[PDB]
This record gives sequence, C-alpha cells and structure tokens, in this order.
Amino acid sequence: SWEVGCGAPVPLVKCDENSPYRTITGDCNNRRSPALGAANRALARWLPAEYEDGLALPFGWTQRKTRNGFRVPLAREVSNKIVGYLDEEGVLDQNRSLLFMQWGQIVDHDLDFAPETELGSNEHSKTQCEEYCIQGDNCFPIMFPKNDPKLKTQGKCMPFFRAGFVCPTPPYQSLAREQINAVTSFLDASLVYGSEPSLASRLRNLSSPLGLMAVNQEAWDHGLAYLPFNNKKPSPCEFINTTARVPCFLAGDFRASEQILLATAHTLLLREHNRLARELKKLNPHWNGEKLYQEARKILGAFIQIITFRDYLPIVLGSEMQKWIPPYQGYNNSVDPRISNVFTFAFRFGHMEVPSTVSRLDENYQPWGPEAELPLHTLFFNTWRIIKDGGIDPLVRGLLAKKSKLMNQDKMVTSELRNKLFQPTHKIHGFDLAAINLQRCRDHGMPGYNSWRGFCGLSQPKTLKGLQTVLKNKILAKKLMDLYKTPDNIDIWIGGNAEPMVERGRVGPLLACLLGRQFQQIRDGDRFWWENPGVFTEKQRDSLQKVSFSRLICDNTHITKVPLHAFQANNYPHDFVDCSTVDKLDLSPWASREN
Ligand code: HEM
Ligand SMILES: *[C@@H]1O[C@H](CO)[C@@H](O[C@@H]2O[C@H](CO)[C@@H](O[C@H]3O[C@H](CO)[C@@H](O)[C@H](O)[C@@H]3O)[C@H](O)[C@H]2NC(C)=O)[C@H](O)[C@H]1NC(C)=O
Ligand SMILES: *[C@@H]1O[C@H](CO)[C@@H](O[C@@H]2O[C@H](CO)[C@@H](O[C@H]3O[C@H](CO)[C@@H](O)[C@H](O)[C@@H]3O)[C@H](O)[C@H]2NC(C)=O)[C@H](O)[C@H]1NC(C)=O
Ligand SMILES: *[C@@H]1O[C@H](CO)[C@@H](O[C@@H]2O[C@H](CO)[C@@H](O)[C@H](O)[C@H]2NC(C)=O)[C@H](O)[C@H]1NC(C)=O
Ligand SMILES: *[C@@H]1O[C@H](CO)[C@@H](O[C@@H]2O[C@H](CO)[C@@H](O)[C@H](O)[C@H]2NC(C)=O)[C@H](O)[C@H]1NC(C)=O
Ligand SMILES: N=NC(=O)c1ccncc1
Ligand SMILES: [Ca+2]
Repeated sequence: SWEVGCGAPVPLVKCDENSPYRTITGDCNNRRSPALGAANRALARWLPAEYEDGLALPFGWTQRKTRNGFRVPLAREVSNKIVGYLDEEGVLDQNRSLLFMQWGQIVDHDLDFAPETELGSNEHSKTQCEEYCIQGDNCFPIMFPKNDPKLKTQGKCMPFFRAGFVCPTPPYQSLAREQINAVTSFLDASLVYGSEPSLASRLRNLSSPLGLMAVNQEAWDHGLAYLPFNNKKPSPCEFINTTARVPCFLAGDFRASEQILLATAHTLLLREHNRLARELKKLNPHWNGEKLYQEARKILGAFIQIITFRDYLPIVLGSEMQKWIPPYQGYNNSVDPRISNVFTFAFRFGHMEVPSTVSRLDENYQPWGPEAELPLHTLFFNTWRIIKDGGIDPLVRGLLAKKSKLMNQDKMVTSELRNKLFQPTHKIHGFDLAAINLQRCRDHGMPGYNSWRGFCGLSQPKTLKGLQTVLKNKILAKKLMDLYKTPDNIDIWIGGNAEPMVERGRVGPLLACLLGRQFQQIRDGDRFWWENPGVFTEKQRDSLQKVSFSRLICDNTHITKVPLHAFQANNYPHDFVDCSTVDKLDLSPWASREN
C-alpha cells in the first residue's frame, strides 16, 4: 500500500507555470503535483474497491461466489422489477425545463468518461460475445432472466464490455483494478475543445489565423455553423438511416452525437466560441490566432462554470447546497480535484430525468410540422434530423418550452432507454441503459449502498423495516429486499436514486452528499476557477456574472423570445421575453492598449 508508480499511459508534457491558459490535457493545473486532474489517469477512489476476487473480478462474475453471503441479482432482472414502467402520463417535472436534464449531461461529459476496452478492431471477441454470450476476459454479458420478453426476440444476453483500466489494457495482474478517466476533471469545457492535443488540433481551423474552430462545409443552418462531420466509417449516424447517409459530428468529446439534443447543445457552444473570437479580433485587431483561440476558450470555460454553479447545482442539491458547497474562499492546492470512481455513477441520476419524447417547435412555439413529437429512441445517433429537418432552432425551442421527466420511485427510467437504447457498436435498438448502469457499477467494483451511507454519515438500514423508513416506501423497499437479500448489497446506482428527494432539490440525501463533495472539490482545487483572483480581472469578472444561457441562445440562433430563467418550467408566451431585454456579455474589459 502506496504505489504512486504504475502509469504507462502518460502522455507527459513540460509545464510553463506562467502560462495564463489551461493545458488541453488538464496537466500542470496543480504545480506541486502536476498530473492531478489530467485526462487519461485513474479515476480517484474515495473508498477501497470491492471486487469479487478482491482485485478485478466483478461481483456476479463467478456464479458460485456470493457477496456477503447472497447471490447478486442480474442487472436486467433488477431493471425489470424495480426500474421499468409503462404509463408516461403524469411523469413530467412541473418545474424543470427539458434544459435542466440536457445541461446535466453536458457537465457530466465535461468531467468524466471511462471508455470501454478495445484490444479488438479486426476482432472475433467482439462477436464471440455478441453471438454466443460467453463470459470471459473483457466480455461480461448481461444475461436475460426467465420470463424476460427480450429472450424470445433478441437472444440470450446483451453484450457488455468491461471498462478500460490503467497501465496496460491487456490480460493483467497486480494491484486493484482502476478505471480510466479519458477526460479532464476540471470543469474546463473540455467537451468542446478536446482532451488530447491530437484531437484539440484537428478541431481547429488553422487555415485562418483568426483562432476559430473548424465548422462544417457541406451544410449550414441559415448561415450559422454546424459541427464538422466525423471522418470515421463505419459511422453509426449513417446506419440508422442508410438512405440519408449523414455521419456523426466531430466534437471535443466523442459522445457528442449520442442523441439529437446533446448534439444540439454542442452546436450552441461551438458557435459561441467562434462568435467570441471574431469579436475579440474586432477589439484587438493585433492579437494572433492562438491568442484568439485561448482567450475565447478561457471565456467559455468561465461560462460553463457560472451556469453550472450559479444556475444549475442549487436546484439539483436544493437545501443541501450550502452544506456541501460553502461559499468560495479561494484556490486550495491541497484539494484532490480528481473525479472519484463513484461520482460517475451518482451523476447518472440524470438518466431518470429523460422523458420519452422530443419536440420541434416553430416560431410561435407550435408543433413544427406533422411529426413534431418523436419517440426518444428514433434519435440516438440521429444527425440527419438536424441537417435534413430544420436546423437546431426547432429543437432549442423544445429545450426551453418542454419539461424534464421527474424521478419517481414507481417510474424510474423511460422504456425508451430501458428497452430501446441503440449502442454505437451493435445493430439493434434494444439495449437497456438501466441494466448497463448496474452491470458497470460491478465492473467498477463499487462498494455497496450501506458503505456509501456510512461514508456520508447517514444511517445504514439492515432490515426491511429499516429500509422502508429510509426510502419511505414499503413496496419499493420490499421489491429491493427480495432481490438483494441485504441492504449491504444494493448497488449504489439504484441505491442512491431510490431515496426520496431533498427539499427544493432533485436527488436524495446520499446522492446530494456524493455530488456535493465532488463539485466542491473541482471548484476548490481548480487553479483556474474563474473567481480565483488573478485568473480574470475585477472588471472582467463583473462582466461575466451577467452571462445567462438565455443570452447564449439569442447570440447563436434566430430564436427571439426566450425565458429569463431557462432551467425552471416556463410557459409560452407569458414567461417568454424578447431577446433584447437580456443582459449581454460586455467584452469591453478584454481590450488591450499598446503604450
Ligand atoms: C437521452 C440522454 C442520455 C442518453 C441516451 C444516455 C446514455 C448513456 C450511455 C449509453 C452511457 C454509458 C453507460 C456505460 O457503459 O456505463 C451513459 C453514461 C452516463 N450518463 Fe448518460 N445518457 C443520457 C443522459 C444523461 C444525463 C441527463 C446525465 C446527467 C445529468 C447522464 C449522466 C451519465 C453519466 C455520468 C454517465 C457515465 C460517464 C462516464 O463513463 O464517465 N446521462 N449515458
Ligand atoms: C420553480 O423553481 C424556481 C427555482 O428552483 C423557484 O424560485 C426560485 O426561488 C429562489 C429562492 O432562493 C429565488 O432566488 C432569489 O430570491 C430573492 C428574491 O426573492 C433574490 O433577491 C435572491 O437573489 C435569490 O437568489 C428565485 O426567485 C427563484 N430562482 C430563480 C432565480 O429562478 C420557483 O419558486 C419554483 N416554482 C414553484 C412555485 O415551486
Ligand atoms: C431517412 O432520411 C430521409 C431524409 O433524409 C427521410 O425522408 C424524408 O422525409 C420525408 C419523407 O417521409 C420527406 O419530407 C417531405 O418532403 C416534401 C416537403 O418538402 C413533402 O411533399 C413530403 O410529403 C414530405 O413530407 C423528404 O422528401 C424525405 N427525404 C428524402 C430524400 O427521402 C426518411 O424518412 C428517413 N427514413 C428513416 C428510416 O428514418
Ligand atoms: C476556416 O476559416 C476560413 C476563414 O475565415 C473559412 O473561410 C471562409 O469560409 C466562409 C464560409 O464558407 C466564407 O464566407 C468565405 O469564403 C471564407 N471567408 C474568409 C475570411 O476567407 C473556412 O471556411 C474555415 N474552415 C473551416 C473548416 O472551418
Ligand atoms: C484546504 O483543504 C484542506 C483539505 O480539504 C483543509 O484542511 C483541513 O485542515 C483542518 C485544520 O483546520 C484539519 O482539521 C483537517 O484535517 C483538514 N480537513 C480535511 C477534510 O482534509 C483546509 O480547510 C483548506 N485550507 C484552507 C486554509 O482553506
Ligand atoms: N450509446 N453510447 C454512447 O456513446 C454514449 C452516449 C452518452 N454518454 C455515454 C455514452
Ligand atoms: Ca473537463
């Protein structure tokens, strides 16, 4: 115990220390310990991993081996019995726009990514797993329980591959298994710019010396830009409609095209960067290209952090916000800014907020066309609807005018995700996000629910009666007990999300604690936190608290009526105001004079 050694995946760089800009890999943020918070390093472990063989074999891997005496139940069985429901009526969040959910997915994607293992392009293991479901090495399939309707239709399992791990990737040995975070821990807009110098460069337009991001050349959205198309074939975006042949978008983060709405938001940010850059060029004619890139980049980062901490978190945590995130006192170099392995599962509460359908609205916020409301599942890796069916304006209005889904103990995840999820790799619209989340909890060797309740100083129920009290639900507590036999065994993903919500928030006591700590840490340990004295100027900071997502919309679409508070539920037209009634980000404080 104490390694500090093991680390084949660098890639290492030299630190400048007087550079006023963040590296792209996240390196050099912390001067004493320069790799803290960098992309491609192990996720942090707040608690010792809990694997079946104590090292890397996940629970449920070996049939004959129990966990605390009992067999862990199949991911899908838990999915079938606890997580799914049929009635979408009455399910929407009365005070959260659809944007509430989509911002979460953006933030989370800026902070973490544990990609799956490769070791296979020109591979049969990709197929010895999909076709016959043989568990082995990195294939760790999700078996269907008896009486599951996907048996008669899909096969005997859903292919699933274990997450990538530090040092090698290969067979391997030694210490406990640690998963990789392929992105930077700092809230630094890494999802727009990339986390590798390799990708960050491809993304840029180095033809023009104006510091812009490369835009699409085959198509436009009323003279406005779109993200470039990705080079790679086979592309999944052209697969869902072999006819329209539209590839996925190339963006800072690889998951950008996962669903039409996420792609949309990515477009807004790409656009704000370029707009920000042509404006800086206008007041500092003399600045060079990189100067424009970095400074534009720097602003957008500050923007993502403000919206997130000022607008978003307080309605996620509710009354529990001040208790985990006291006000900012300044940079603290003794804080571990690394994303913990558990945070990547607690932040998945967002999955219970995804509604079953997506809408496009017209200028008066009316159904745009005859097939205006689409089932969420026709939108996974759907790029052609944007390019070939209206642009993003119709979708952005839907973001502002529709509601998020409200987590609900009797109605957790929509069937659009629990039964019809499309994986970029396989061919069917038949995966189960819920089962995958659970299978991945085990892949990552996460401690049980009660381990996490103790961590947060919350009571730990040992009995049915005990758990009814904490969940405030007899039916749920029961279902759960029958499957897991002991609360010690409840997987944290479902454990945390089953708890009733906190006052004015959207997650419970356990999740609030986990989320709260993480964010406190990425703020306090981020040398480039926007409020950190010296990072920006007093006059610059003053201009930055006037940013709002509403404005972002005005400056980058042709939408003219927007809500003043985009995250709460807004009705058209009473709640919407004209874009000219809205605080603009004044860039005058970024002007630079010679003598
Ligand atoms: C329609 C919207 C969404 C889709 C289709 C979707 C789908 C997925 C899929 C397929 C995974 C990978 C699961 C695995 O292999 O472990 C994933 C991961 C994840 N989702 Fe989403 N998701 C959506 C929305 C959201 C939202 C709103 C949030 C949070 C507010 C969220 C948080 C996460 C997080 C934190 C992960 C783990 C990231 C990592 O690997 O580090 N997701 N999602
Ligand atoms: C729907 O959600 C809204 C936000 O979740 C909620 O209103 C929010 O309540 C907060 C309480 O802190 C208010 O914040 C500001 O309140 C005073 C003025 O009363 C200001 O001087 C302070 O700056 C303080 O930050 C807001 O009025 C509001 N949040 C925002 C900015 O939108 C609604 O009440 C919810 N709807 C219902 C009826 O449940
Ligand atoms: C695959 O992508 C196709 C488009 O890329 C899509 O079809 C398109 O959408 C409809 C067909 O249902 C047509 O749109 C409208 O065209 C005129 C108005 O401009 C109307 O007269 C038509 O009635 C229709 O409403 C497009 O012409 C059509 N585009 C093409 C080239 O076919 C397919 O539906 C997609 N298929 C799948 C499986 O999603
Ligand atoms: C990189 O930047 C250059 C220069 O701004 C872009 O060239 C412009 O392209 C737009 C859109 O096609 C046209 O209005 C002009 O023909 C060009 N203007 C200038 C200033 O030359 C180029 O399209 C960008 N390339 C990428 C991949 O984004
Ligand atoms: C920076 O963060 C550290 C660690 O998070 C804080 O250190 C605490 O110091 C107190 C003494 O005041 C000790 O009792 C604790 O052991 C430390 N807490 C923890 C959880 O590590 C410290 O509060 C911060 N530094 C400053 C001065 O702001
Ligand atoms: N269907 N898969 C994805 O690529 C993905 C999309 C969003 N978040 C994580 C993974
Ligand atoms: Ca980041």
